[PDB]
Formats: sequence, structure tokens, C-alpha cells
Amino acid sequence: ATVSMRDMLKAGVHFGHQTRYWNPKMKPFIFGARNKVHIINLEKTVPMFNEALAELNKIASRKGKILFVGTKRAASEAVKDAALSCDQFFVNHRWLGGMLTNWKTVRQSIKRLKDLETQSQDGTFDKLTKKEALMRTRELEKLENSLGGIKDMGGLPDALFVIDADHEHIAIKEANNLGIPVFAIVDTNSDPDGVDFVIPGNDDAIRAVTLYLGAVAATVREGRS
RNA sequence: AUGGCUGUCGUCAGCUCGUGUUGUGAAAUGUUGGGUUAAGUCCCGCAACGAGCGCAACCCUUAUCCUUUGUUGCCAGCGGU
Repeated sequence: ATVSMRDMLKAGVHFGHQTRYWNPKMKPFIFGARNKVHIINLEKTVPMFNEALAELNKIASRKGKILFVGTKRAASEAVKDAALSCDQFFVNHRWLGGMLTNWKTVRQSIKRLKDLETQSQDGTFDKLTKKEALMRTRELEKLENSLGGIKDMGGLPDALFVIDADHEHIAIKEANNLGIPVFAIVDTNSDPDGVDFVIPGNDDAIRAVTLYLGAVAATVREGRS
């Protein structure tokens, strides 16, 4: 149920950014620098990866709801195959400022989505002209482009999973406000203090983000069972 | 001292609210930015997300055809003048 260090070496989890963009709040997780490129200290990560999954074992056991957040085009596709396979919720596109704290408004937009979603099945657009139908599908697709992965959310999620916290610092501000356990994949240039469960790793690699997703996929399915 | 009614900026495209967020606060954000339009009209980005009054549309007239009717209106196809 846990990953080995050998597989992570092939995954490229320790290939951080340069020594010019590094964040000084990551010193306890910085190994060295080769060709002026910081290496993630893998010794601290592996044990912290398990307790991160251990926390995932507890929340998923009590019918908990988790949220995978990643707005990078080099990670936007993996999260789609992740949440849909493990029966969860995700946000691959633009993280709206106010998805959590301003839920009383995003709740109605979901009703607006489901209003146009229900209108798309029966075919109500066939009696309206081409102008009214195209207009109702240009927003319906935009809400699918925004709230498409959280249509059946049902209230505030109980856990937050983030990919590269510094690129998602809007989501962490909302997570620390409501008191939600946030599990983030922090990079050498990212923000560690905002997240209580930090997982020092890389974000600009395809195989790196999937190795995390493969691990979190099984542990949450262990909670559903 | 007022109601109702009116002129003008101006038919200019702006004016605001609920929630969230930012700053001790007045307030800001939304309404900024790249393009675009007659126009905060529309798309994309974006700590903003939505909505309301406005703009637009629905109203009237004019322009083309068809259907319905033919008076006191009209006169082509046929006669008497």
C-alpha cells in the first residue's frame, strides 16, 4: 500500500528547482545542489509520505470526502483519471477564489449547472433558436470547465490534496480558514508553513505526480472498503 | 418646509448590492488586464464568485412577399360610352 524508494528514484521526485528560486523555509528538506539545482531530501519524505497516507486512512474510513487540487497543464490530466477512478472529487482547472469559504454562492452555480445539465438530456434547446441554444451550451461547458469535477460535491470537503502549494496558495488560505486537513505536495520553492501535512516532492514531472496519485488511489479505496 | 410633475449632464455608459477575501481603518476587490463593440456588449485571464438597475431584446412606424375581405376603394381581362 506504500511506495518504495527505488520507484521514486525512477519517478524523479527529488528534482526540484534551481538555487535561485528556492524557499528558505524548506531547509529541513533540502539535501544538496548539483549544477545549481536543489535536491529534495528523500530521507524525510518517505516516512512523512506514510503518515500522510495514514491520515488518509483515517478520514476515508469514516466516509470522508477528499479533494485533489492541481491547476498545472502538466498535471491536469492525471487528476481526472484519479478522482473518477477512486470515486472522489477534483479540480483540474482554474481554482476560483472562494470555492470553500464562499460555498453558499458556488452551491447555486452548481444548481445552475444542474439546471443546464438536466436541460441537456431531455433536449430543451431544440425549441429555442440557434442563438439561445449556443448561449446555453457556451456557459454550460464553461461551468463544466469550472465546476465540472465538483458537481456532486455536497457541502464542504473534509480533506484537501494539493499539488505544488505555491501555485495553489489561494486554496491553502481557504483551507486554513475552515480548519481542514490539507495534504500538499510541496516543492523547494513552495510554502510549507501553510500546510500541516507537507510532502516534499517535485511537481514539474508527469511520472512524479502520478506516483503520488497511484498511492492515494489505493488508500482511499481501502477506506471505502 | 413638501407630494406629484419637469429640465440637464445624457441615450453618456455607466451606477451598485449579497457573499468571500485583503488592510487596524476610511475603503479595495468584483467593475482591473489582452482583444472587441454603438455599449462594464462578448470571449479569455484573473481572489474573485453571482445578482440587480441600466445597454440590448420584447413595443410602434416605414421597406418585400403571401394569406383573408372588397364598401363609399381600385380598373387590368370583355361590352355600352
